Amino acid sequence: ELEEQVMHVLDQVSELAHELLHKLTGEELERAAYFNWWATEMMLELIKSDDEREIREIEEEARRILEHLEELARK
Amino acid sequence: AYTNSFTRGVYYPDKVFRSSVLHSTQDLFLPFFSNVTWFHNPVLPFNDGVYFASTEKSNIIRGWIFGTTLDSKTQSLLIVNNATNVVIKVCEFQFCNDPFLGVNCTFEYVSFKNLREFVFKNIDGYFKIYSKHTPINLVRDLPQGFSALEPLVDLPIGINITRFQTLLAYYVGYLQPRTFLLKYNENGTITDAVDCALDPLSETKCTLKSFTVEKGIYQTSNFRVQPTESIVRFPNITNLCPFGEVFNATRFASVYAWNRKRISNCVADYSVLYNSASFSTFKCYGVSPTKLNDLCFTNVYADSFVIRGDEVRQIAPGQTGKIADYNYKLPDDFTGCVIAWNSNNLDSKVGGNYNYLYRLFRKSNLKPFERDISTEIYQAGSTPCNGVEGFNCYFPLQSYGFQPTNGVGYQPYRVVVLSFELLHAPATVCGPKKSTNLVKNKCVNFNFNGLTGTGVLTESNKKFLPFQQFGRDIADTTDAVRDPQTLEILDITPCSFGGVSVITPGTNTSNQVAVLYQDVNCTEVNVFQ
Amino acid sequence: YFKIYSKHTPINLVRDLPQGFSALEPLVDLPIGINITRFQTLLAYYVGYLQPRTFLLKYNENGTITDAVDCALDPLSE
Ligand SMILES: *[C@@H]1O[C@H](CO)[C@@H](O)[C@H](O)[C@H]1NC(C)=O
Ligand SMILES: *[C@@H]1O[C@H](CO)[C@@H](O)[C@H](O)[C@H]1NC(C)=O
Ligand SMILES: *[C@@H]1O[C@H](CO)[C@@H](O)[C@H](O)[C@H]1NC(C)=O
Ligand SMILES: *[C@@H]1O[C@H](CO)[C@@H](O)[C@H](O)[C@H]1NC(C)=O
Ligand SMILES: *[C@@H]1O[C@H](CO)[C@@H](O)[C@H](O)[C@H]1NC(C)=O
Ligand SMILES: *[C@@H]1O[C@H](CO)[C@@H](O)[C@H](O)[C@H]1NC(C)=O
Ligand SMILES: *[C@@H]1O[C@H](CO)[C@@H](O)[C@H](O)[C@H]1NC(C)=O
Ligand SMILES: *[C@@H]1O[C@H](CO)[C@@H](O)[C@H](O)[C@H]1NC(C)=O
Ligand SMILES: *[C@@H]1O[C@H](CO)[C@@H](O)[C@H](O)[C@H]1NC(C)=O
Ligand SMILES: *[C@@H]1O[C@H](CO)[C@@H](O)[C@H](O)[C@H]1NC(C)=O
Ligand SMILES: *[C@@H]1O[C@H](CO)[C@@H](O)[C@H](O)[C@H]1NC(C)=O
Repeated sequence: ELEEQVMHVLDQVSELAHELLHKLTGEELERAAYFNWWATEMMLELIKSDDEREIREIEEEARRILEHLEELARK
Repeated sequence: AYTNSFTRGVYYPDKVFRSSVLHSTQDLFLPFFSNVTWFHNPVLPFNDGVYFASTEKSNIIRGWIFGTTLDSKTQSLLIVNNATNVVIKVCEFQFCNDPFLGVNCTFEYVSFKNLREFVFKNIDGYFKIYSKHTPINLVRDLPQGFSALEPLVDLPIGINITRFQTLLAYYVGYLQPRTFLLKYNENGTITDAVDCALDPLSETKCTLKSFTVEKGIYQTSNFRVQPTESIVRFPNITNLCPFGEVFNATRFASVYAWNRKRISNCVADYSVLYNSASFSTFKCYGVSPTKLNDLCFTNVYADSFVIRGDEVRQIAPGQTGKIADYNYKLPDDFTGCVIAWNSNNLDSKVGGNYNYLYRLFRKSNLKPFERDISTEIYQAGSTPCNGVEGFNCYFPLQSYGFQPTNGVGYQPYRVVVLSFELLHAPATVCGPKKSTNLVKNKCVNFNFNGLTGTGVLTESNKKFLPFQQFGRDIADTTDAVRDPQTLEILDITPCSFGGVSVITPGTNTSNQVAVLYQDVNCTEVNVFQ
Repeated sequence: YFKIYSKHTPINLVRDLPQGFSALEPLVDLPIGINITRFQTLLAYYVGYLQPRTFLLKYNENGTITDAVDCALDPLSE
């Protein structure tokens, strides 16, 4: 179930980043696009991987990114 | 136990004075010589009104209950004659399992040797009671003779009555639509009556508006043979729309490049897909899944693609998201059906199937049914990409990772959207037209490839040309049709009809009559042809 | 609906059309919904044009058309 939990967080990052593509401008827009790409890249990287430690590393970075994006969403 | 109603159950239909006149009227009456049930005490149906009569020596029958549920759930009408005045109430009464008398309300009103007759009917909310009380000398039957019942009570209640019960021998009959000829005397009373549907002689009397008929032959009504079943026939289905090339396809397109197949000029059977029960999603917009099969269209468009299970929700009117905005957009006034099923054991690969892609980045959102298969590098920043992926530059597409172990939201689904339109065109895409068998030598209704009518279908000896479907008479009416499945020619003969005349010696000679059925085979009606 | 009627008969005639009566049968009916204002023949032939006219058609015992009157041709036909 760990992989699904991580995919969930990545989905939250991508979906929020997607909405921001129609809201943000300038550098903030570029960042949302970057994070959007990253989240989907992790989805595939997670599938093609093993070792809980690598899976957890994605989970943590994805959570940090989600929190970051919320700072833009509220602006 | 049953008895003979004779000529009982006649009442004054209104409050109009008439004298020395024969008046024809249509109302609910007790048919002459009908079967009346003889009771010596269950709940009975009310139907369209009931005829009640009783024979008495010592006032055993006290009243009646009328209503529906009769169990303190709904209002009911209680009529009881206790010692002196009659008491009538309408309330939510609680009745016993076997109500009798010893020795929330909206309405209240207070008023063998003995024969008492009553008519109980409810018209437009008005409960109307007619009655008559006469002396008799009769123990085990009803008297034979004529009398009319007068109106006594009219209660403006507005209460539904379907059942009733008698409260304590008595007889119960039922009223129905009948036509009567009523004879009024000099004193304005009714002295006789004819039941116009009792027999040919009575019918003749009503037709001539007289209780006396002289010698001669008279026309009364018409005879007509009625049709039974309906024979509907259509040409063989022949072909079917290539839906098997869409749903059972070996390869599906990527969502960013969905594959549209045009279906037209064919029979579109939608019942097969509907009842396959192999789909996780089957949502129709603008049409019902069980009515779609009977609709005709100019074009059917089948858009096929593969997406993730979670993305299925985006394939609908009024949706947004990565697919709805950048890959496959539906209009808000969309007409068609969205069908999807799980393909995890087909499209998934061990290690992940990365041959499917979706659009991740786009400058703007797609229009309805628009596609974009460009691979131009997307600029995320302010710095130009010049066709080169890198910092602040992305390839517009991203791959899926479908593997057997993915959660259901991340399992692949094959989606087919059937979009419908109708233009100025004939609209050649219709579902199958079901047909029945052929019945000959009987009066039937029919529909032959759109040609409707009624009559008896028989085998013909006629010749139609290879391109002709039906024939006509000099009257321009249809007299023959071609069978759309068998290619035989049938003749159409109208179902027999004609006038009926009654032959009588006159009512001062005999009540025996003979009946003539005009221009008809006796085989269809001593019988003399 | 693009409707095509046709007839194929044997002739012995080089520089004209035969004089006699025959009727053409329906062969094809195409539910297209297409506007047609011009046409061309792909490879001698003759071209005439149709217009609203009233005809009296004579049918025989075998359901075929054996004759016809053009009601606007002249006073006798009328
Ligand atoms: C009506 O009553 C007669 C007896 O007088 C009986 O023979 C007949 O069968 C009854 N009809 C019905 C429908 O009960
Ligand atoms: C009949 O019943 C009513 C109640 O419904 C009662 O008021 C009336 O007095 C009774 N009649 C006699 C004679 O007791
Ligand atoms: C009492 O009877 C009336 C009938 O008009 C009904 O509308 C009303 O709801 C009834 N009261 C209750 C508590 O059911
Ligand atoms: C009787 O019930 C029917 C519904 O079955 C209703 O339409 C009708 O108005 C009712 N009549 C009265 C008098 O309540
Ligand atoms: C009732 O009719 C009779 C004739 O049958 C007539 O003599 C009598 O006067 C009538 N009754 C009245 C009040 O006129
Ligand atoms: C697809 O194949 C299945 C299995 O033979 C069949 O039941 C179904 O009707 C087919 N669907 C279509 C559109 O032919
Ligand atoms: C329709 O199918 C039946 C067999 O079920 C065949 O006998 C009949 O000739 C067919 N009719 C046409 C017009 O194809
Ligand atoms: C019936 O005919 C006889 C003649 O034979 C006549 O005296 C009698 O009055 C007639 N009855 C009626 C009602 O016409
Ligand atoms: C009555 O039916 C028989 C059997 O079909 C037929 O021979 C006879 O001619 C018919 N009578 C009339 C008047 O058509
Ligand atoms: C032909 O063109 C006219 C416009 O001049 C249009 O109104 C009509 O509907 C068209 N018919 C077809 C079959 O396209
Ligand atoms: C065609 O008409 C002729 C008479 O001119 C007739 O003898 C022939 O039988 C008809 N053809 C058929 C199949 O009946």
